[PDB]
Amino acid sequence: PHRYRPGTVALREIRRYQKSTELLIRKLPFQRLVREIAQDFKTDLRFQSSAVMALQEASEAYLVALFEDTNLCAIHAKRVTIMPKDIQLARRIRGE
Amino acid sequence: PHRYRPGTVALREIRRYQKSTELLIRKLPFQRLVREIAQDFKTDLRFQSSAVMALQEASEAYLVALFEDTNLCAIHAKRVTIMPKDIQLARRIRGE
Amino acid sequence: AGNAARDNKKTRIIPRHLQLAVRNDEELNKLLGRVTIAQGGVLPNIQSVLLP
Amino acid sequence: AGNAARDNKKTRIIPRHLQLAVRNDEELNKLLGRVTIAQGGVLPNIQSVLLP
Amino acid sequence: DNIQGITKPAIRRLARRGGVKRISGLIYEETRGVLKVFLENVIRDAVTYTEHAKRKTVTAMDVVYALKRQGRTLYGF
DNA sequence: GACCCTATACGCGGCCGCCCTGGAGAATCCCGGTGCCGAGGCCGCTCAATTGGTCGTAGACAGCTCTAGCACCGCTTAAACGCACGTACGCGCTGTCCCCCGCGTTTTAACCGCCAAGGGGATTACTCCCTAGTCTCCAGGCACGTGTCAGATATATACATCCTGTTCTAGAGC
DNA sequence: GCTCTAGAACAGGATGTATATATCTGACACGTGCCTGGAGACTAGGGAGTAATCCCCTTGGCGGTTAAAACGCGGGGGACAGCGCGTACGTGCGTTTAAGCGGTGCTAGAGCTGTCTACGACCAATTGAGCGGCCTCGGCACCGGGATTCTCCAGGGCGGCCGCGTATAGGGTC
Repeated sequence: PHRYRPGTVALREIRRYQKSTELLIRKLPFQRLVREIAQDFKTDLRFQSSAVMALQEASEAYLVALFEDTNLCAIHAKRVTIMPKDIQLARRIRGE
Repeated sequence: PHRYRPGTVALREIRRYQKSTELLIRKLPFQRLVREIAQDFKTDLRFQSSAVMALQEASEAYLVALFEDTNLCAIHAKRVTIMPKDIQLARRIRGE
Repeated sequence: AGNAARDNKKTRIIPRHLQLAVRNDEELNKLLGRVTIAQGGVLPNIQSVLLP
Repeated sequence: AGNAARDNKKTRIIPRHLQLAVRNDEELNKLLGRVTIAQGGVLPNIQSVLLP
Repeated sequence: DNIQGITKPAIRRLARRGGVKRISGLIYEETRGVLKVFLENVIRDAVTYTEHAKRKTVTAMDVVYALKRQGRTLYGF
């Protein structure tokens, strides 16, 4: 049962997902979540495909940048595992 | 002689400098620093007193916010002291 | 700001009261998050781990 | 972007190449810092403590 | 020499206003450096604003516009 | 005063954890071959600009002038920077049991291929009521004078907390 | 059972922040003296509204297939702290020291005034390539094949610590 180390495949996935620009969240769940969020604002609202696409690109970019900031917070705290306190600190630093 | 524990004088200074809005940075050194910085861009450049005041207020508020983020990062790292790495992390998250 | 001045035992609004009014209320702090008020200072708050 | 494509050997400019070109130059990094580039990803940077 | 003109107790008071209990000894130089960088950016913007108006003195008004164009708007001026 | 025994530290040999090296399964890059769909080039053709003079003008401009910032004059009291004692901690190591990662399996919904189809963005023919411009002016509005009360600086004195002194009671020793 | 060490909590003294006037210069804001700027009201034609398709395109419906997510499972990783510590600030000081404030110019400079030349959308008109659409073509997507190396198990070299041999100074004895 050859098994790789818990942390080498992590770095390999980091390199793979940093080199590639393919999107990570599937389009259908993100579209459904966008419709769920928007149904509280406007009743019977339609989303064009390019609108959902752009929203997905922006959302993944924001999440990726926040993940780099939380990772930097983790290494700053002499740690490897990110925790929701890192996300809260990163949000509060930018005043979000 | 009377001795105070490390921290209560610090907390008292925190309180007394947070209730009042006095000018912590002295006028003359900040003015001299402003003239020194501006002399590299434009020679024989003047600064009215209200301009120096405004720049000093903006700088002091910015440095206070940066120190707040620095202390926030220090508490996130389970640390009481604030280190230059904390300032670097806060500026990197803030994109400065 | 007048409410903050009332908690400050004075009846004239001065910019520290305006800063306290802006930062205390959530929506005005969020609106003026990237906004700096001169002669205003900051909120008088102390972190939990700092107190003995 | 053409230089980044040369390092990648593709003869066509890709949004990844444009993102690499934007975020590699320092002046372009501070100019376009608050700017999102679609289908661009990020730089493959890994901290030294993470690498074995 | 005016970069060191600002004082260590001034930086301590600045951190006290920021709710910091204690300050490390090697952060004073880093705070001075980042303050120099911020002042350099704001002063460069104000110098460009002053030179655009055919003016030789940096008024307070274009300073608050220089700060506001950087997302750091100043009130009271 | 000299000889023998004994405790102590210095030098040397041995062992084991620490620090590395091949074999092999597997992730990733270069390459042989194909393709087809996206990118580059060409045919009309249709929509914004510039040359031929334009004119009220946004700007430019010499004399002036008017409020003021920089240079240094003694200082005066908030202060800062050099030094010593100590108690808050930063951060290398610490054992471990809970927390996260890595193949296996299933299942589970995402991506895809084609089509009805009904609500919705775009612009043409036409109209409308509401918006830029101009003539006159008057009540809302900007700048100078000044009384004084809200606020600023300050001494003295009261309630509140820190601390050192002291009294009392519990427990070990003879 | 008698004598005595030591921990523990209020008792009063020291010090800190804070209320209470005492007062004092200081600008808040009304009064006033104007004053400039939109309110009232034509003139009217340019942008917005209404429709009127119009299409178009995004929502939903038939699944098919399969990359991927959810299910625990197993061993390795490591996040959250307790102790000693030493080490780098916290907190006091005596000493600088340089920053805070005020009177008297002073001309650099920012407007400021009235004056002077150049300057850009339009008065009306193309026209030459921008772009929709069509033809062509080529380069990375796709499919495997193969090489290189990433990296986890299960064996070979290497230095620090402990035990032992031995030199040496101190003490006992005749």
